[PDB]
Amino acid sequence: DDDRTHPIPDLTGYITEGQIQLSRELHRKGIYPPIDPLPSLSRLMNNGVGKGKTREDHKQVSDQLYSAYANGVDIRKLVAIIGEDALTENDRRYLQFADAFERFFINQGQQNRSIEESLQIAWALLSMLPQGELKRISKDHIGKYYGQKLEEIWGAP
Amino acid sequence: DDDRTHPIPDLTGYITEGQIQLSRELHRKGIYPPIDPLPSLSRLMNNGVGKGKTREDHKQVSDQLYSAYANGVDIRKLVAIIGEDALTENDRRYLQFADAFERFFINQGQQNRSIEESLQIAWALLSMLPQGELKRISKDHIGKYYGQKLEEIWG
Amino acid sequence: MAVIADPETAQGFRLAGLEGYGASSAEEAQSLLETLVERGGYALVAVDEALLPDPERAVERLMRGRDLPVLLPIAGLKEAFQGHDVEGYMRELVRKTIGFDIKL
Amino acid sequence: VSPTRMNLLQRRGQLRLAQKGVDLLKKKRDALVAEFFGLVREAMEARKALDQAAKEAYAALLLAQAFDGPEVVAGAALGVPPLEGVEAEVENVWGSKVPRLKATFPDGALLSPVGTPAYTLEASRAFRRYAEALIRVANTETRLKKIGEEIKKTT
Amino acid sequence: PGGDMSEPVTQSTLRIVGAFWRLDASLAFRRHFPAINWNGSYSLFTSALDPWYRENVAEDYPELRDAISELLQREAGLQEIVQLVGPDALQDAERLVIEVGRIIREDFLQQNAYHEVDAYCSMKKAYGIMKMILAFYKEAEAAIKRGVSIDEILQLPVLERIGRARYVSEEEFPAYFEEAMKEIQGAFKALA
Amino acid sequence: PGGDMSEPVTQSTLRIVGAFWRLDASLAFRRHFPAINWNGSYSLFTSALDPWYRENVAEDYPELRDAISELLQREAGLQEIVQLVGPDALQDAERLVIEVGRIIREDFLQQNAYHEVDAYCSMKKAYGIMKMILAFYKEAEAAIKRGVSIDEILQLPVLERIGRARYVSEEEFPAYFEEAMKEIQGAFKALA
Amino acid sequence: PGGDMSEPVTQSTLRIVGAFWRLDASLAFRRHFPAINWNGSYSLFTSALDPWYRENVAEDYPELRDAISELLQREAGLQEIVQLVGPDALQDAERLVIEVGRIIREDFLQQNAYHEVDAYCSMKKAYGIMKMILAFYKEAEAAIKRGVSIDEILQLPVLERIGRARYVSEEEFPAYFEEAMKEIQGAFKALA
Repeated sequence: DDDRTHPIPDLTGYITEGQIQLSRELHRKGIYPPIDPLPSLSRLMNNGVGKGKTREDHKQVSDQLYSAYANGVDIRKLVAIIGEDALTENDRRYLQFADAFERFFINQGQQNRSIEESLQIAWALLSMLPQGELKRISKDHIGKYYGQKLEEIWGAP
Repeated sequence: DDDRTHPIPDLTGYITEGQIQLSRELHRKGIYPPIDPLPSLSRLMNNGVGKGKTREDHKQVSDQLYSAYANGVDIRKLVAIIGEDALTENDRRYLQFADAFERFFINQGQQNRSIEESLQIAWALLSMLPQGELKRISKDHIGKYYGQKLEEIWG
Repeated sequence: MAVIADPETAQGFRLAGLEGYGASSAEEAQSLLETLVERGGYALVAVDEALLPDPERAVERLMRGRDLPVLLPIAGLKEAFQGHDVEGYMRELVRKTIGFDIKL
Repeated sequence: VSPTRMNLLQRRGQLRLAQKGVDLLKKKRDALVAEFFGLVREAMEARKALDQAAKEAYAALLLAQAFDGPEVVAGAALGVPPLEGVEAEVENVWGSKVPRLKATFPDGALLSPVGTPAYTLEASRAFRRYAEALIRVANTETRLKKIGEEIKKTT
Repeated sequence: PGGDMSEPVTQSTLRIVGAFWRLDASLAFRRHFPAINWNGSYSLFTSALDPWYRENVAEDYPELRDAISELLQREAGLQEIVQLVGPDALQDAERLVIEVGRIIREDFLQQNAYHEVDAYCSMKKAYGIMKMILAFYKEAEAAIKRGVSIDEILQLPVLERIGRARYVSEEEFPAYFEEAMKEIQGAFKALA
Repeated sequence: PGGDMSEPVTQSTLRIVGAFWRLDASLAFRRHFPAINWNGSYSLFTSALDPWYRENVAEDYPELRDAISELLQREAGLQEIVQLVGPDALQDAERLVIEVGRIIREDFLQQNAYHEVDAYCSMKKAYGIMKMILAFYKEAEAAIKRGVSIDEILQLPVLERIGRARYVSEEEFPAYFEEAMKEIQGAFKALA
Repeated sequence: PGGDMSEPVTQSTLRIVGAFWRLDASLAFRRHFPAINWNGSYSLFTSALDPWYRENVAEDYPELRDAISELLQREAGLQEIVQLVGPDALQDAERLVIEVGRIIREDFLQQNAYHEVDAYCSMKKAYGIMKMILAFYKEAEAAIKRGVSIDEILQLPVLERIGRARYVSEEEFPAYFEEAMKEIQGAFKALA
């Protein structure tokens, strides 16, 4: 009954390392796969990502994406009350970032994406934010990857 | 404990052909009989009403009264949040409709109202709303019966 | 729009085409103010701060359902030369607006 | 509330809804405070400009009354036409209606523009500048107060 | 028993059926039948029937159905704010979504089983109603960007044309649909 | 299971333990470690350890600890105004409390378990840190009583002497403490 | 157990009894004894005893009883508004009702079982107190319609006569009642 306190979800959480949660709200809007990034968690991420086993900018990019989407989903709720004009500029950038994220990153359809393509899309989505707003990412990766347009994935949404 | 989910009312509702449910809140205000119209139900209503049995406009008037009273009860919860002074006039119309309904239609005492008197009172109560709000009633019945005021009946 | 102040400046305020009344005491001021507001057409009323610092609460009974008369406290002729710091007045505005009494 | 599992789940959902609404209202309050503290500075600037205008207007009035005489100044005052109740056009702040005054008055159309007196017309110009300065303070202060009760309601 | 959906049989039926139509007592109280709880219902046969719908009804019917579902989801999302601050506190572009959702709920989903004409509804009639509602929504969102207040948009006479399309007979609907679409075109262009 | 403290296990444990170090993830989100809650934790061995404390550490230590506790408490009474009005708009008499409590949270409460010298702190080191923080607060309040701006106080060179006290060696600490005491005594009554 | 009125013993009792006097712990906390909750209690013998009341107490006793019941109901209705909006946001036509409800709650319903005199109360004394309270209410409403502020009415000295009335012995009451009745009218006519 979507009840996370039910015994089957509860006893599974004591033995397994995190969970991936599908969202019904994303499913009704036409997004597939409806994986909700906010309540999802992988507890062994830190020992698998990094230099020598994937690209070295993985962890900070993931943290920045999570932190930006968390602000976007709340700014989108505040818009319905206070209107779009009352926001500042960067709040409007976050509001557009959340919509672009849901349109391109999550809604991949039946495509097969390698890790490099996913990281390229992630860095293209972060490019719509101004430089220096990306607090979580170090300068070395920002100078190396920031600035690509989103028109590459726009040819196949 | 006024619990509708108790096994005895549950099975009685599953077996029988309707129920008449009294309300304690209406009884507290002095309304007799304190019949609550929303939880009540009559499954065999469709057989004994209509043209040639009671009158042609009975079925639609009942549904319109149900919808209007439901809207009034809904507004009664929003006024408890923001107050009546912030309401629009349309919502105040429904609120006053509910207040007049509970005091003039349900509250009848020991008198014996005929069916025609009850329908006349019901049409006198629907006239407090704009003519465009009656979506459930055909325009022929509206053109025939709509128009009376409530004060024209009493004395 | 009309103003209420000392009789010395009433002629000067009528010199600009405005409506001007003179007053010399507090109860005279409040009675004159209620006679001012009980009739319409008077969008703005100016009352000197030396005689009635807070006019919208002295007469609040007559406009609580009608925000048409805009009352305003103004500095008098004496204060125009002897000086007055607007910071205290703005702190008082912070007081009867939000009331935390914290501002620098 | 009848104790069932479904009712327990519904109440647990309602708790989350209230907890999210609290944070949303806090964000709205912060957004309102941001404009309030920006408007208070402009109110202060308007007040000090009003004081500056009042100083020179009152000095001119005193000097004109002292040297030209009181009777000639009074006659020049009676030689002016009165201003009407200029329009208080509506204005929207944060979803609420406020009046906005208009500074337009028939300058130059006032009778007796030039003639014998010398110190009275300068005082008239100073006083009409003072009158122009006053309405700006009025227009800013009313919006300041109207933001204030919105802060109070959100809190 | 007592409407408790956590019953062993109800949970046992949940895991072996391809569709699930959950009824609500709240909608039944206000005589809003068939009283289907849109939030807690689902159907797993939607994705497999698309080639039939594209052949027998229209080439763009799934797009209209997805648009209607998206609008209903948006209406459901904003209802958590209405219970917090009231309906009038919302912006105009969101009041439009609320009113369109209410229009859909009172016009398309509701059906009377004892009416002479409303008891049966073919697929093309529902397709016409959905197209009409979506066209009205597009014109209404066009009107908002032109500065038109929403308090007058709902006063247009085309809503009553939309409001009573249920009771039009199947042999009269093909002319009514083309009349109402022309009215929809005319009203909003003459609006501003 | 979900952070609920009404479980039978935690209720049974609470009845018998002498100390209760509650963790919370709100401070872990800020990378503030150790992330214990200092308004939810309690200890019952404080009143019995005082005779050992005033003999082995210093005479004023039981009296000094209450100063740190009250200083941390006073900001919890200022949390109802900071989310409404920005920190810079506060009066200086409250800005002082906010800043000294902040430096307490960021130098005394926090600790780096991975560092070479911060992973272990003897008791006299902590006592010197609390004494030095009280000296800072008392002299800053005395300067504030003379009508000075609090901005010049925040720019004082002794503030970085406050941050660096964590990373001094255990053998090297006393001379650093004496020098910091001299500098903080020189700073505030040199400023008029 | 635990004040739960849904237990089997309470529910089996309510089906048989003709009267139900419900106690409340909230009234007992603030020492408002006898702590009878007047909203949840009921009696089924009120209608049958009216002819006895009409000739053994007074011919208008049920009218006074109903007039006080409506005042209590209106006060309970306004108790949904006042607690979160503010008592001064109401109009005086409702603040008067609030104050009269407070007077009824504290001066009539309350009774001390351990006092020398208050432990026993005849019917005629209660009727006199009821008459005094209703007369005060009507005069206060007339004075409000004269445009007087409510605070000059709450500060009126005649209110203390009603508060001390229930401590007047059964012997003194027939003389106290006439003087209080004259004083109420005199004070409300002498008022502006």
